[PDB]
Amino acid sequence: MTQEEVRKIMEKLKKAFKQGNPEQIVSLLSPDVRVKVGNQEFSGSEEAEKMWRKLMKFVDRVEVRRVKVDENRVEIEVEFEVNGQRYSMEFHFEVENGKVRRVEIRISPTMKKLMKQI
Repeated sequence: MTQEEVRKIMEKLKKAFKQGNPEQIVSLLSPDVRVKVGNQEFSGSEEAEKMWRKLMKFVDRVEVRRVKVDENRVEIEVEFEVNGQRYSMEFHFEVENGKVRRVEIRISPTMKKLMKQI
């Protein structure tokens, strides 16, 4: 995969987060996208859509702080507002064939308790 293509997906991802629209994200996901959140792993674009829709509907606002691109891997640092508080979580994407094959969501310790509700 070409870095220009990898950068293209990254822009759409950042656009998807900024818009706050779930529809843009699902189109980017592979049918068999593997999602890792801490010690828990699951797969499927349908099962993924559930938590992403639950997450973005939960948060009042969502903002992209930092973006990193290395080979086919794209890191997007995302900030949001919950309970009058700013918190962040990192989205580590593995991108293949114009879609996202694998996503790892690393979440901050302070943001690690209320998030069992996702």
